[PDB]
Amino acid sequence: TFGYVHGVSGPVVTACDMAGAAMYELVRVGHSELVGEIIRLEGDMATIQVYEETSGVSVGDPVLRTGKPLSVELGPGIMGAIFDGIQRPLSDISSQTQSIYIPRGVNVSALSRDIKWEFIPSKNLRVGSHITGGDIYGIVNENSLIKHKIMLPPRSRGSVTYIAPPGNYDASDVVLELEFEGVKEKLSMVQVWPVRQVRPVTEKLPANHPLLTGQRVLDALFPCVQGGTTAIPGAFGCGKTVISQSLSKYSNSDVIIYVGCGERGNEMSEVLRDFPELTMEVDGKVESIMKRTALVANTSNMPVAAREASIYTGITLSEYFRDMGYHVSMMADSTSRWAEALREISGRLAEMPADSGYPAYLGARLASFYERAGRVKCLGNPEREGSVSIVGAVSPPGGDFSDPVTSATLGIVQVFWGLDKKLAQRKHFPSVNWLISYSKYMRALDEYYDKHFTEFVPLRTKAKEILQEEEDLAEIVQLVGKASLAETDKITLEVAKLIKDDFLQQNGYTPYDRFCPFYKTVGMLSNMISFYDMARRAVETTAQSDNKITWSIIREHMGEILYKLSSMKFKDPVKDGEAKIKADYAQLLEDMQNAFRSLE
Amino acid sequence: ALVANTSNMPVAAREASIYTGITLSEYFRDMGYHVSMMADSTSRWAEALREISGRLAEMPADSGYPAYLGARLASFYERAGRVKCLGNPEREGSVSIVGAVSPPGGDFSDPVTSATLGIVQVFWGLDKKLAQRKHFPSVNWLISYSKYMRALDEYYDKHFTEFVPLRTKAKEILQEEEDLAEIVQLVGKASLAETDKITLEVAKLIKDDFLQQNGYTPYDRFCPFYKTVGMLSNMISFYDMARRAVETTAQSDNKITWSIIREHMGEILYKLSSMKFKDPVKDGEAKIKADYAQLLEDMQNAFRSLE
Amino acid sequence: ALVANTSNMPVAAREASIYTGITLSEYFRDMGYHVSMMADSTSRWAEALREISGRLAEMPADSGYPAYLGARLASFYERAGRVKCLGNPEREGSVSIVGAVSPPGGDFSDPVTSATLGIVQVFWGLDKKLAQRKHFPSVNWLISYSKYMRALDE
Amino acid sequence: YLSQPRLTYKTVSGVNGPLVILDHVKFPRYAEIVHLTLPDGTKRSGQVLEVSGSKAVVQVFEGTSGIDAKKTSCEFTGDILRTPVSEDMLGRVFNGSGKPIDRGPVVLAEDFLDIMGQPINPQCRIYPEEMIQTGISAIDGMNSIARGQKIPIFSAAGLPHNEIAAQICRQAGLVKKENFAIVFAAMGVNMETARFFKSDFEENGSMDNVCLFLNLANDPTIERIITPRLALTTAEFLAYQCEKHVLVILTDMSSYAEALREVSAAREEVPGRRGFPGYMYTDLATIYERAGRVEGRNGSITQIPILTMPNDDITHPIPDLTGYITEGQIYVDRQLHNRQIYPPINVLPSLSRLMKSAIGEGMTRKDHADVSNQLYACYAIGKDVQAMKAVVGEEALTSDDLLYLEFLQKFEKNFITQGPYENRTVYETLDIGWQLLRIFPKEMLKRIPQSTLSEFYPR
Amino acid sequence: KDRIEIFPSRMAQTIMKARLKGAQTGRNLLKKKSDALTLRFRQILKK
Amino acid sequence: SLQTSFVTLDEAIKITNRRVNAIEHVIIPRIERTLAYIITELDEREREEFYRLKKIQEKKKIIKEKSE
Repeated sequence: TFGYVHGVSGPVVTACDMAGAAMYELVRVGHSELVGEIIRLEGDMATIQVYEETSGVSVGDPVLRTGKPLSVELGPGIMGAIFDGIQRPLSDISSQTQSIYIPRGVNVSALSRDIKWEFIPSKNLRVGSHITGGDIYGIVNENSLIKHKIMLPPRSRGSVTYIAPPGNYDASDVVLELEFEGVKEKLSMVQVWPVRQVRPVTEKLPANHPLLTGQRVLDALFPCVQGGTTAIPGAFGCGKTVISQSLSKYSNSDVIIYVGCGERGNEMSEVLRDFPELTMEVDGKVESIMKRTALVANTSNMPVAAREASIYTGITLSEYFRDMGYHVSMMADSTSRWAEALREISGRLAEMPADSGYPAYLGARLASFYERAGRVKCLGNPEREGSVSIVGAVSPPGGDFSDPVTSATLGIVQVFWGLDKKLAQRKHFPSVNWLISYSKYMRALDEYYDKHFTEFVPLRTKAKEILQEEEDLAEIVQLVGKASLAETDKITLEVAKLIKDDFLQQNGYTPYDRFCPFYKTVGMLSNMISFYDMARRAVETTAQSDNKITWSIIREHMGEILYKLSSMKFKDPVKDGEAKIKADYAQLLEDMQNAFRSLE
Repeated sequence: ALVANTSNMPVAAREASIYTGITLSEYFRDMGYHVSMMADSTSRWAEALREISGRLAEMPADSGYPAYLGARLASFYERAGRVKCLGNPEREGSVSIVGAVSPPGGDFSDPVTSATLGIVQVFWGLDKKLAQRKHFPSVNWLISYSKYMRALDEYYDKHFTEFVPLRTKAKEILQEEEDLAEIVQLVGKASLAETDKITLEVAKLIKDDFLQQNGYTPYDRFCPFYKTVGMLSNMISFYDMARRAVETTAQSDNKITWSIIREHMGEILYKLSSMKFKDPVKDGEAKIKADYAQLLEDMQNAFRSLE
Repeated sequence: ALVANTSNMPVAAREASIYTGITLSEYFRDMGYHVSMMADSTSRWAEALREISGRLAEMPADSGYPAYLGARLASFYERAGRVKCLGNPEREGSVSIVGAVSPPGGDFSDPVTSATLGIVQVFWGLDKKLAQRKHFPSVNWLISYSKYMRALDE
Repeated sequence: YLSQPRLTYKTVSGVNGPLVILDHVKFPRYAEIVHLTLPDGTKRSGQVLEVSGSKAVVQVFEGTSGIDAKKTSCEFTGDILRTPVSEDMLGRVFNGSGKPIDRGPVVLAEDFLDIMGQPINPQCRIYPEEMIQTGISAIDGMNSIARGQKIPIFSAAGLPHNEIAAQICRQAGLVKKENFAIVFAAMGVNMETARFFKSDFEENGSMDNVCLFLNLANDPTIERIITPRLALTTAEFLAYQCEKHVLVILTDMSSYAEALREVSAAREEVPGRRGFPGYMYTDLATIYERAGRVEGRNGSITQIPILTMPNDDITHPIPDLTGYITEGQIYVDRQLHNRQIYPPINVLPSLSRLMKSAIGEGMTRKDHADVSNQLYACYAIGKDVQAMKAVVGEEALTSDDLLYLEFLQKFEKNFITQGPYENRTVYETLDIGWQLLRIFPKEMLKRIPQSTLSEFYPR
Repeated sequence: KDRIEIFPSRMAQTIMKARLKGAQTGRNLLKKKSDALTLRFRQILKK
Repeated sequence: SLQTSFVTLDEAIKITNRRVNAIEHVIIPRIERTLAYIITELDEREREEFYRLKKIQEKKKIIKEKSE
């Protein structure tokens, strides 16, 4: 399984006596076991691209051939760990060496083999039974939140010949043995899957269930769906933290994966420092977010292969848990950094560049990356279902949208949560642009909304009309000063302000506004629009002659009602239950309609 | 006769097609006939040369094209020309070449358009922004030129005489309108003199009624020369009379502004625009010339009543 | 004592002309004399380097120039300055170098202009608009600089 | 037929990108197909793109990841990719490799046709002289579709070009006042787009006359440049051997061009613009020109090769070279879509080369050509007036300018705006044309002769 | 028309970028002139 | 002096705003289109240089192999 180094021209190492090797196989070059891949082959010689520095590699050094291509090691212990882009545990490398550096040629197993996991068989299988790929034959108890279901690796099947009894096993033991056509396969709790291959599913289903983030904006006006794909701008002042924390903390997904692609060292530190400090209430207990999270960390000075592979390692980990029946939400901190890594490799290989210097296949790689997301029917007899969502961010040089990476991304993702910096400067959070943002899942969710909430859909339509009209009126107001302006337009302007102030704006540093349940979001919007409609009628039905109602009359007449509408965001779901908050909102509507009644 | 080597046919055959075509043309030239061959592509031929040069692993020149691209185009176009033929019978013939070029994006910067313009003596540039307006033929008329104007001046004097000063005045009007359009976009037609507004509207008259024609109609499918110069004479005669009308009154006790002549002579402006709808096959030269003569008289009489 | 080399001379002599000139300059520098060396053009030198780099079929850099263009210009430009000479007499001479970058334009992306600017301490840029207006000497005096201010303040 | 056993080789010389180079091959044939098995049993296929002596260069469709150098086993079929075709392919769903994905059987061939096809003899090609009624006024009036025409829709990411194509599939008829077999090549698209069309075809109740070829975003990029040829090869069988009228729709052709560009870079071919091969035009012609009627046979192929314009750049090589090959384009844009106008078809930069033959006496109505040309003039001028008024202000405009703004505003909401299920006839479209043209006095309708205005304008 | 029609070059980039900066500066200075005239106009209007 | 100093202000504003609008709607868009055109065409020239240099390096490699 060894060959020899024939020569080094830089980061590219030529091997000889390496006839038995496949393209994009893995090699460990030299006495330090440098990680690299085989790209070009000719005769019994192979051209190796080495990820790390090749200084010190000699002619005649050994090359160890590893049969598996670039792959992710999947099994118990994946949760709570931080990985390199090529699946190297950073929390073990820093703790097994007492160093601050990642050793050159470091070789730490992705999943430690010194942990004795609590494994319980499915108790449904027997020796002699038939098992197929994707089947679950036992569960490992990792923590209080996520059960780690042990699946038969894809592309394997047969009759079960041995089942381990319940007990404490590590990742190097044998848990299940199966025989197919006389060939016996001994399986541990760990499976390996090539990172560039898509894990098969029974069928790919439409995405219909909303992604229940805690923000009123980026939900009511611009829905995302479990299994859907969106894009988030990444600029210093855009306030992207709000989405990252809200999505990872309060989402209705089961597993969070955060993927770095190649960011500034200090930015990776902020993410690695923040995440371990995040908690959420679960069964009444406050639990660490890292018990249901996995994180992949890559800084700009990491090997380019890892920065390019990081995005595929992340989604491979996501699919692994998807196949368990979990809903997984993966965030790519910057897909622009990934695209930069991809262009660097294309340049290093002297490939013909295309648009703005990027590889010709940039678009194909992004399209095939995002296509891997979605709600699926899983493999295996348990007939379970799950999904992968992607909320990958874009940060093109200059902030422009002409960069092929952002332009291609926007043509692929179905939701765009356009953020802005001006809003942040005005201290308006979350910093959502509104006019640029869009969601193409609105039709997919119409069945969910009709079934569970009924009035939500016409309300969000009216809300967009009111907000858009406020923008449309901007030129008239600037040139007029609200003097030569219709009273019906004054209602739109002031109500749109109410929406912008006490609905779309959300203050995550307050205990009552940490998470806004959907029923509260639609409750608040219903009463605000119901007021809008009543105010429009109050003016229009009396605007003929003699005695007419104006906005100044409405505002002065029922100022307490306009205040009560603004006060609605303070209804803390932790102390005031669903029935109490709905009851208070129902009373507000009645008080509101009755206040208008006195005007007619 | 025609040669077909369509886009989805072997790319190498595109070179043979061009050379077969011109060789056929020369053959008939030698017999005392005037040949006017046209290859509707050129760029597709140069494209074939690029694809072959690539397969040959040759060193490319500008934008991937072979260094000898210019050599092939020069030797192709120079086979055109009026000649005295070989042969005791003393024949006289010609081959004209009217070759299309397909610049990508409409940008006249590619090696094929650039090399072609250095070879051909008449440049019929087309403007995509005129075609979008269905202003056909989409001739730019600002960047086009013909280097045979001086050669034909003798011909025109022999048969027409009036054509050449009309050609000159028409170009001056169109160029003046362009010079004004550049600033009018910014001013808003506020600082225009009455003499300039006449230029702008007569230039429109020329553009809409003279420079464009619908080649898929019984009347514009063919435009006999006598009709082109006839209706141009009327359009220029209007320009000179309308410009005189204001030039002789601007300093008087009533200036004939465009709005006065426009309302007073609106029927003349419609008649001038109708001059295209003459159907030369149904109504022959005698009726068309008499009709144009009547429009000139109608203009002169309306001007006498105006000024 | 001048060194004469025209555009129709061999490319190697076009390259070597600068080296011959500065060799004579240092020679007299070591006598304790103050030497002032004026070049007619260093863009022609860079052109010679581009021509030879091509002929040798070595990998070029920007606009066809050799990647080491900056090294050749630095080698020439750094052979100057007030020195304490070798030899018993303790004499001190100097070489001043005045380069000359022929401008394809006012864009300092020009490989020769850029490499020169990173080395030379004084840059007397000549404005195109002042030349067109026949304002002589034509100096932009907003894009020019001299890095010897503090040295001359004494 | 080929009776000689095929040879199998384990002589792979080397692998460079997507190209597997074999040596020791007996009499290599150019553009022949090779079937190869990987050490793990995976089967893949590729085509010989170069032969020299005993060497041959095979481009592998599925990819070259996992291809060995010593254990790889390859066999040469001995012919070009000739594919099985049969009449009963209608109602089947295939992948981009030509294999079924609808849980039905493989194709039980009536013959084997060369995927590369053959050029149709221009002397037997018959010029199209029949109009298709798309039901969309923006098309039937000002940019008519002929049967045998090639008309792509130039679009942009996010625009409803999939809905327009779907609409056309259901309400495409004749103006002779007819069941088209649809062959739909869904390449470089996501699941939802392919499912959208698949569902619509069943919703229309026409699935028994629809043949699908799917190649999704997560499928190999090399198969994406044969999928159109598979669709067209079937269309050619149906149209020219079984005299069935076929409508062939190729989804975002830009995924074809991008797949081709990747191949061009891999083979180090001479680039033209934006990195695309200098022969991109010739390759596109091989795809596009498989259309039109043939004299003496009652079939036809009509194409709608919709494409996405990168960054809305109409001069991008993809729409540019297509524009040179196809008989014009429909062209949709964002300025109409951003105002909730459907279909968002912008007539100004559009054209139909076969439209002039398609309209008029004996085809639709004698005033068709006149109405179209004047609508173009009035629409374009209205756009010019907006460009002016944006700077000078409404007060700087005269009555001659306001009329064009009135036309422009009424034109877009009356002529272009229709709705996904609004099916208008060509005669109704012209009637609407007149209703808008009658905004202006006769003297301003300068593209229409008085011999037409005097009859139609009074109404 | 659509472009200033300066042949592509790095020199053209420098000229166009300087021309753009000039146009943007003029736009902002004239906008301030307009705002000053508009305020004075409205004041005159009030009096 | 109000009315005579007022309509002159309305005329001055209309002239100033018209010039500002032209800079915004005509002159700058035109400069931006020109600049974007230049940027694209320069990258196209960079590519054709890349192609030739790559082929030169490959031809040198072929010569070197023949020499061995």
